[PDB]
Order: sequence, then structure tokens, then C-alpha cells
Amino acid sequence: PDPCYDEHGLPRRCIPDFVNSAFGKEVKVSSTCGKPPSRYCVVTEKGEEQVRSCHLCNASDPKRAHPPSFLTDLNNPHNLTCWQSDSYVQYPHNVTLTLSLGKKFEVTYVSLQFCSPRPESMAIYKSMDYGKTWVPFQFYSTQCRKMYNKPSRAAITKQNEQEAICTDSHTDVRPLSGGLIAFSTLDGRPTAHDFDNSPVLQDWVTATDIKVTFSRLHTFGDRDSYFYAVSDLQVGGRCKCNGHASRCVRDRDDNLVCDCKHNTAGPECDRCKPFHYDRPWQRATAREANECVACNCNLHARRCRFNMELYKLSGRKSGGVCLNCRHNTAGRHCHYCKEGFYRDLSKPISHRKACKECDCHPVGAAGQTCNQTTGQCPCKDGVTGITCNRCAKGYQQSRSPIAPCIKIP
Amino acid sequence: PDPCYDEHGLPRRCIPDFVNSAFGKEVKVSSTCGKPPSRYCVVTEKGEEQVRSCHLCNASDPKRAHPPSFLTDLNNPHNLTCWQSDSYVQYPHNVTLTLSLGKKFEVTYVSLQFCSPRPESMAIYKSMDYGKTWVPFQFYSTQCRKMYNKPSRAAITKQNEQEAICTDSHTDVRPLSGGLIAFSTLDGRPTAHDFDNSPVLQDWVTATDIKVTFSRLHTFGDRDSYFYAVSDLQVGGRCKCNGHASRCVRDRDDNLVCDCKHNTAGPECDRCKPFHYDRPWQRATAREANECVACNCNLHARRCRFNMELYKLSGRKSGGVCLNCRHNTAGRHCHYCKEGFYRDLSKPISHRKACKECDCHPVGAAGQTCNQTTGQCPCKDGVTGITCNRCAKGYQQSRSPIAPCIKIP
Amino acid sequence: VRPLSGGLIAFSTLDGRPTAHDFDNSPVLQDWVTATDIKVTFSRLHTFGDARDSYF
Ligand SMILES: *[C@@H]1O[C@H](CO)[C@@H](O[C@@H]2O[C@H](CO)[C@@H](O[C@@H]3O[C@H](CO[C@H]4O[C@H](CO)[C@@H](O)[C@H](O)[C@@H]4O)[C@@H](O)[C@H](O[C@H]4O[C@H](CO)[C@@H](O)[C@H](O)[C@@H]4O)[C@@H]3O)[C@H](O)[C@H]2NC(C)=O)[C@H](O)[C@H]1NC(C)=O
Ligand SMILES: *[C@@H]1O[C@H](CO)[C@@H](O[C@@H]2O[C@H](CO)[C@@H](O[C@@H]3O[C@H](CO[C@H]4O[C@H](CO)[C@@H](O)[C@H](O)[C@@H]4O)[C@@H](O)[C@H](O[C@H]4O[C@H](CO)[C@@H](O)[C@H](O)[C@@H]4O)[C@@H]3O)[C@H](O)[C@H]2NC(C)=O)[C@H](O)[C@H]1NC(C)=O
Ligand SMILES: *[C@@H]1O[C@H](CO)[C@@H](O[C@@H]2O[C@H](CO)[C@@H](O)[C@H](O)[C@H]2NC(C)=O)[C@H](O)[C@H]1NC(C)=O
Ligand SMILES: *[C@@H]1O[C@H](CO)[C@@H](O[C@@H]2O[C@H](CO)[C@@H](O)[C@H](O)[C@H]2NC(C)=O)[C@H](O)[C@H]1NC(C)=O
Ligand SMILES: *[C@@H]1O[C@H](CO)[C@@H](O)[C@H](O)[C@H]1NC(C)=O
Ligand SMILES: *[C@@H]1O[C@H](CO)[C@@H](O)[C@H](O)[C@H]1NC(C)=O
Ligand SMILES: *[C@@H]1O[C@H](CO)[C@@H](O)[C@H](O)[C@H]1NC(C)=O
Ligand SMILES: *[C@@H]1O[C@H](CO)[C@@H](O)[C@H](O)[C@H]1NC(C)=O
Repeated sequence: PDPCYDEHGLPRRCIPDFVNSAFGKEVKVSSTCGKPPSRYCVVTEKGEEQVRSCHLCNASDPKRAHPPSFLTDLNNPHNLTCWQSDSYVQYPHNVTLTLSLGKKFEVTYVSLQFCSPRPESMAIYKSMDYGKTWVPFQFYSTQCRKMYNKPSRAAITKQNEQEAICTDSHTDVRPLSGGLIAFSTLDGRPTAHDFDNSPVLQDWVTATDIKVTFSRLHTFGDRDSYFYAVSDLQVGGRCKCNGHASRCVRDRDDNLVCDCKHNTAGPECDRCKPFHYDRPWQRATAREANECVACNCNLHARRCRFNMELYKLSGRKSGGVCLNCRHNTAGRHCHYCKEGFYRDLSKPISHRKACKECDCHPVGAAGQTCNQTTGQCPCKDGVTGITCNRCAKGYQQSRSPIAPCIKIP
Repeated sequence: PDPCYDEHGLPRRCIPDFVNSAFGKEVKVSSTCGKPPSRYCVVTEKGEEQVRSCHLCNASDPKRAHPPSFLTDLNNPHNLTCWQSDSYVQYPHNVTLTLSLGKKFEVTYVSLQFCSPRPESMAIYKSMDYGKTWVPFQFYSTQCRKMYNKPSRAAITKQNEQEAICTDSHTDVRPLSGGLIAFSTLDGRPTAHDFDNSPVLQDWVTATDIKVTFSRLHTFGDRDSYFYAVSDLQVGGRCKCNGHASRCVRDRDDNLVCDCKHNTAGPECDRCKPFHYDRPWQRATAREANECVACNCNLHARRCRFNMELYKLSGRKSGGVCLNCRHNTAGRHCHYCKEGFYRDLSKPISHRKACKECDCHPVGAAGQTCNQTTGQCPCKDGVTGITCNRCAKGYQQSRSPIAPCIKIP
Repeated sequence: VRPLSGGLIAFSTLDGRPTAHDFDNSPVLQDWVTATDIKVTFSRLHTFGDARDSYF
């Protein structure tokens, strides 16, 4: 059924499977060859010396077009899809590419492959918002200082495991094409071995929007028109459901969201389902599914609230409390009968009719309300019974409209 | 398409077609020739006088057998299908033949076709139940008194059109064979001209199982073996669906039932369909199909109940009422938010969340029970606002977790 | 209302301005007419009486 629940349906952490994320989507870029139709020359190294070929780029030529689909189409190791930029541009200028997401994720794999040489200076960005704010992730350059004001290959301090390092690693050529960049966000991080309890890393993995800008690329000649090019992209990940959804589905307004199980809500299972507020929302752990939990109303309310001191002083047990206790019920669990009514002790603890009116004897009973727990109306001297109507043993009814029951001498 | 809806899809009375009923069925009888093999003699009149032949019956002889299928089979008026009983029998004895249908029907024509002379005394029965109770319809005899204790050619009183008449009419022979039976219950009835509004006659036509017993018969000569024989049976009718099904179909357990349209239930469309408890069940009329109608919850229940006085006091309009009137809704139409909630005015009357809570400011509002009319939360002192959150003119917010807003002199 | 339908509102920015007769020399007004993007927001509408109707 649902991997969110164990053999005996015991709630267990469920995550959408590890998949590539950026496979097949559209990307808006800063520039690309072919507008106006552009040319491009291609060098190949033969043994020890050089040989320079050359071609052209019109996007209106589909086979000579290089759309962002070339970035998102499947990379056939036998039919590559090389996109190319316009030429005659370098540092200092923003070489920016765009991405429109819509579900928050945590990522493990980011794979790349080059049709151009690997430049030297580059950096990473991210946005935990929806395209408004932007923050970096790491740097890559030989001149980490003069270009990026960065130390090269810094250490990941425990006190800031969210370090943004810079290095010249894999900023070199060869490779002139098909370059491979191996980056694991988990590298160097001291608290990576237990990520489920690494919230800074659970925040270091938090990302919604992504931005990438270039400045510097290698020069070699030393006429030519220099460019940027790439055949495809791979980035693997899992849809962020906090362990509370086994997958992610579209919304009623066409929005891919987690099918948040374990009584969780929000596109990421970030919040609990409504009326699940006895203990706060938490992320499913291997030891505990840290689920949401409702308030108890004994089948007599649909709204409830909570106080931290309640759960706090509960010895960490419970803090829910219901609102608008109907069925003449009242309490944190709507668990007692109000003024005017009493508790039908015979009836179940959560029954819809557990409360009965204090039908107190307008003569034999005095108050209008009876024992809201038992139902005992004000029984007079020899009168007994819940609502106090009858005479007791040795008590005779009299036509007196005030004292009907009289003892025996 | 469906005769239950007109050219403009208007729901109209749709009816099973008029067909012969006893065509091809089987009957259990009182007795029959051939066990042991029986004999019978046949006389014929020549011009003015008689001439007598004679025959025999073996049931084990297929062509000398006379099965009851001969009454129900396609009877060729030139290759007749005569069933025969054992002989040496006459009144007084129950000469009864059986028939169980299993579904209620409406019948108009009853015809017979004889291979024997027409007797004098006979009677009718029927069963408005499944073969348990039995009531007659009319009688036929010369001595309606000596045999049936009845008058011959009785009158159809208007106050009891359920009269059972007896007459000697057409009890004559000839026909000695090939008897012609044409009986219309509607003849003589002054109120037969509009059957759609004759319920006693619509009860007079009500029949489930039928019983017929025979009696007195002619002796002419006057050695003899007397018997009875008949070539076929034809009875026309339409399947009783109260005008709420255009036909009748078999069930998953081989049971011919109406495909009850018009929101009706029962094998005969006798009652409303489940949840069709807004007004009671009725029969399709020529002016109006007097259809059933479900209860309303505005998409908030699957079960409901009904009370007539609601429809009665509605000026004859409606009486349906929810069962488990869900989705924070309430009423006979699940048509209002119960105690604690109010109307999500933005949503339609049937929205799953058409009802809105009171998310009142736990500090600035005095309770979470805002008036179900306006979303106005319980603002305490000179504080105003919908959830009672902000301060008002002359009210400065304070960090006191009791009284934020305070007047100014 | 009326109009309940087909209501005709013809805002003329030119109405009422005393120096509109010489707008060709009204640069602040020549800025008041400058516009690139437009936004229109509502909150309130009339009432009557007093989901029967689905007001929209
Ligand atoms: C971007 O890169 C692509 C692919 O490399 C190039 O695509 C070219 O697209 C044009 C479309 O205009 C193609 O031109 C083709 O050749 C014709 C040559 O002229 C004759 O035209 C007609 C016959 O078509 C004759 O009657 C006439 O006498 C000429 O002899 C063009 O004229 C045609 O284009 C015609 O089509 C459009 C509608 O599509 C009409 O409105 C016009 O009448 C127009 O003339 C014909 O389609 C050409 O085949 C493509 N080249 C390729 C595929 O290599 C683009 O050229 C390039 N961008 C630029 C700016 O060059
Ligand atoms: C009711 O009506 C039916 C239909 O008309 C009559 O049916 C008869 O059924 C019997 C059944 O046996 C038929 O008998 C048949 O004739 C044989 C005659 O015996 C001779 O057989 C050959 C010549 O045919 C000789 O060489 C031999 O030496 C005998 O002298 C019977 O012996 C047969 O009966 C055998 O058949 C049945 C299966 O059918 C077996 O189970 C037995 O072994 C049995 O011995 C043979 O079947 C006869 O033909 C039918 N008569 C008809 C059709 O007219 C009934 O007679 C009738 N009943 C009464 C009381 O009237
Ligand atoms: C290059 O740098 C950044 C993007 O990498 C852009 O930032 C601009 O900063 C100025 C500073 O006042 C703002 O006024 C602009 O609105 C920013 N541009 C935005 C937000 O798009 C800068 O524009 C880039 N220059 C380019 C792309 O030519
Ligand atoms: C003739 O009339 C009816 C059937 O047409 C029979 O009525 C029987 O009445 C007795 C009364 O105690 C019942 O116990 C039997 O069960 C009835 N029999 C039925 C209903 O079949 C009556 O017996 C018939 N005469 C006969 C069979 O000789
Ligand atoms: C790769 O696919 C494109 C798609 O049109 C095709 O034109 C091209 O021939 C393919 N490559 C090879 C080597 O066949
Ligand atoms: C209700 O009945 C019990 C029975 O002994 C009694 O002790 C109590 O005082 C009554 N009133 C309450 C619980 O308010
Ligand atoms: C009448 O029908 C029976 C049924 O089988 C058949 O045997 C008989 O030959 C038919 N009669 C004629 C005259 O065809
Ligand atoms: C709720 O709002 C209505 C709307 O004006 C008002 O008349 C009423 O007094 C308020 N309080 C209630 C219904 O308790």
C-alpha cells in the first residue's frame, strides 16, 4: 500500500524516490548563438598539435539550432545535444541562466557534461524563495581572491557547516569538452553522517530557486569568437515530503505537491493537516515517524487549540484542547456535560447523547441544574431518584403541591 | 434513446410494451392423461346428427402426450397444441392449474382456445402476493346461485367496482371445441374511461400469482369418459413499473425486474431509490411522471431520511433531510454550518469547505465563537477588527498579554 | 445602479484641470500622462435586500 506505513501499517518515513529533477524542462537564458545567425569555429587536438574547424549557428536551422531543450533532452551518449551561447563576451559580465521550479527539494546528485572547455572562475547560487532572494552555495576559480575574494579549498568548520568554498579544481582544461564536475554538498560537512538530525544541513539542503552566473573562461590562442557550450545536464533528487509523503502529485490547480501522508499538509508536508495540533509537526525519523497528532474531543468537536506549557507541563505528553464543544458537552476533550444538563453515565464516554438535560422536578427538585456528572436533582428529605420525584421507603405521596412525600411516625 | 425522456430529454413515462404473457411457460396441473396411459372418445356432428370416434393418451407417447407446453407454445390454428387431463372426472372436484410469476405485472387481455366443449360453472382466483393469499375476480355459470350462491348478471355498483359477477352468457355449446374467450374487466365499469386515475381498478388489475378451479360441465346424450382440453393460452400485459421503467430486465440472480427509472426502487418501481427521501414515491401519470427526488445535502452526505409533514407543511414541496449531514454543514439540505462555524461565503452553497470557522485572535478576540452571520470575532474593549487584532482610533497596542489597546486622553 | 448592465464610465483625465488648455506646455501633466504598466484593484461593491445568489 503505502511505504509511509510499516508491515502492520506502522507509520514509517516515506520519501519520493531519487530521480533526476531538471529532465526535459524549459530554460530561459541570457543569450545564445544564432540571433543574428552566428558562426563558431571548432578546434581539435591531433596527437600534439592543433587543427581548427569552423561552423555556424542559426536557431532557425533546427539541426543548427541549440535550444535549452538541448540542456534538458535526454543525453544520448551517441546523440549529444550541444547548446551554445553568443560570442565575444567574458568577465566582467553576468552570464546568467534561469529556472522556474515550484516544489522545494533536497538534492544529492548534480552531473554535468561539456561541449565547451571548462572555464576557470565560477560560483553557485540558490534561492529558498520563489525567485525573489538569491544566495550562493560554493565558488570555483584559480583566483579565488582576486576574482571571488575567496580562500581556495577552505575547510568545513563544524560551527558553520554551510561553508561556501572556492577552488580551482575542475576549472582546468583538458577537459576541453565533456568536462565532469564532481560536487557533493555533503563533502567536508562534519554532521553529514546523520542528516536526519543535521538541521543546518537540513537547511543547507533547503532550496527552491537556483541561479548560475559566469564571468571568466580560459583563453588559449594566443580573431577567434569564444563561446559557452553544453550537451545535457543531470541533477538527481527526491521530492521534499519530510518523510511524510511517499511521492508527489499535482494539485487541483496543476501544482506538483507531496501527497502528504502522516496527517501532514503543505506542498512539502511542512505543516500538519487541520485539527492535528496536540504535539507540533516533526520530521519522520528511523526511530520515530514524528507525525502530527490531533486533539481529543470524544466525538464532540471539530476545532481545537494548543499551548506549549500544556504539552510542556504534560511531561511531554499532550496539549490539545477542543473548541466549540457541541452536544451540550464542554472541556478540553468536550468531556463533561454543561449547566442545565448532566452526563448519561450509562452511555459511552464519547457518545453524541452522553449529556441529558437536568429535568429537575419543579417541585421535588429545587435548582434548575442537576449533577452535571450524575444527574442528581435537589432531592428533598424523603425524595430519592436522579431527578428526585418519588417517595422513599416509608414515605407516602400527599396531594400537597410542595411536600407530597411524608415519612411515617 | 430512452422513452423515459422526450425529444428535449424531458422525463416522460416509459412503459414495457404490451406482450402475451403465458407464451412459452410451464404449469403444474391437477391431473393429466397418460399416467397410466388413458383413453378418450370423440363425437362429431354430421349435418344434423352425430358420429362418434375414440382415441387414447400415453404421456410416454410424445405425439399422444399432451404437455402443458401445448398451452404456452406457439399454437398453429392448423396444427393445434391440445393438452388433456385424465378422464372419468367431473364436478365436484377442484380442477385447478397453477402459475407463479415472481414479478408484479399489469394485464389487459385473457383469451382461451379450446380442444373441448365449454362447461357451465367455473371461477377465478388471483394472488396479489407470491402464491400465499388468493382472491377471485368474476364468475361464470348458469346457476350462479345453486353453484356460486350468486346472482346471474349482477350489476357493477359504482361504490364497489370490485364486484365479482356471474352469468350464463357464452357458456353455451357450440362451441364444442375452439372456444372463444374475450373478457375485458373494463367493460361495464363506468369509471373505465381513464385508467390512470382508477386505483381500485389499478388494484383490481393488481395481481402476482393466479389460481383457477373448474366445476360443472355438460352431459348431452345421455359409457362416457369426460375430460377437458385446450389448444393454447394467450394473455397480454405490460410489466408493472409504475411508469418508472420502460421495460423489465433480469437480475444478477435471474429475476425479471424493472430497470426502475424516475428515481424509483423495488422490482416494480414501487418505492423511491435510496437517499430519494425528499418526497415519497409516486407513479408516473400522463401529465406528470410523479418522480422521486433525492434528499439534499449540497454534497455533504450519502444517506438521508424523510418526513411527510415537512412536505405537507411545505405547501406540498419538500421533506428530505440529511443522514450524517457532513462537511461542517447541517440541515435537511446539509445547508448551514453547525455551531462553532460560519459560512465560507466565497464558496457555493455545496462546497466541501463552504463553511468557515472562527479563527479569532486568541489575544485580541475574546473567543473563537464569532457570530455565524458575520466573520466578526469577539472584539473585547474599544478594540475592533475582523479577527480583533489591530488597535483602533485612540487605542495603542501594549505588550501586555491581556490588554494591548488603551485609550488616549 | 442603474446601470445594472452596460454601465458607461468614461474617465477623461483632461476634465477639470485649469491648465489643460495648454497641455503642450504642461510638463508635470506631461508626466501625469506618462504610463507604462497599469493595475486595477477592487474590494467593495453595493448591497441590496435584505447561497441564494452567487454574486460575482
Ligand atoms: C537560418 O537557418 C535556416 C536553416 O539553415 C535558414 O532557413 C532557410 O529558410 C528559408 C525560408 O525563407 C528557406 O528559403 C527557401 O528558399 C527560397 C529561395 O527563393 C526562391 O523562393 C521561391 C521558392 O521557394 C521561388 O519562387 C523564388 O523565385 C526563389 O527562387 C525562399 O524564397 C523560400 O522562402 C520563402 O518562404 C516564405 C514562407 O516560408 C515565403 O514567405 C517567401 O516567399 C520566401 O521567399 C524557401 O523556403 C531556406 O530553404 C532555408 N535554408 C536552409 C534550410 O538551409 C535561414 O535562411 C537562416 N537565416 C537567415 C537569416 O538566413
Ligand atoms: C407409451 O407411448 C410410447 C410412445 O408411442 C410407447 O413407447 C414404446 O416404448 C418401447 C420401449 O421399449 C418401445 O419398445 C421397442 O420395441 C422393442 C420390441 O421388442 C423387439 O425388438 C426387436 C424388434 O424391434 C426384436 O428383434 C426383439 O426380439 C423384440 O421382439 C422393445 O424390445 C424395445 O424396448 C427396449 O428398449 C428400451 C430403450 O428404448 C431398453 O431400455 C430396453 O432394453 C427395452 O427392452 C424397443 O425400445 C416401443 O417402440 C415404443 N412404442 C411406440 C414408439 O409406439 C409405449 O408403448 C406406450 N405405452 C403404453 C402403455 O401404451
Ligand atoms: C549584473 O548583476 C546583477 C545580476 O547578476 C544585476 O543586479 C542589478 O543591480 C542593480 C543595482 O541597483 C539593480 O538596480 C538592478 O535592478 C539589478 N538587476 C536585476 C535585479 O535584474 C545587474 O543588473 C546585472 N547586469 C546585467 C544583467 O546587465
Ligand atoms: C378443494 O379446495 C381447496 C383447494 O382448492 C382445498 O382446501 C384445503 O382446506 C383444508 C382445510 O383444513 C386445508 O387443510 C388444505 O391444506 C387445503 N388444501 C389446499 C389449499 O390445497 C380442498 O382440500 C380441496 N379438496 C380436495 C383437495 O379434495
Ligand atoms: C540525432 O538526432 C537528430 C534528430 O533529428 C538527427 O537529425 C541526427 O541524425 C541524429 N544523429 C545521428 C548520428 O544520427
Ligand atoms: C454528584 O453525585 C456524587 C455522588 O456521590 C456526589 O458525591 C457529588 O457531590 C455530586 N455533585 C457533583 C459531582 O457536582
Ligand atoms: C404438427 O406439429 C408436430 C410437432 O412435431 C409434427 O410432428 C406434425 O407433423 C405437425 N403436423 C403437420 C400436419 O405437419
Ligand atoms: C453578527 O453579525 C450580524 C450582522 O449584522 C449582527 O446583526 C449580529 O448582531 C452579530 N452577532 C450575532 C448574530 O450574535
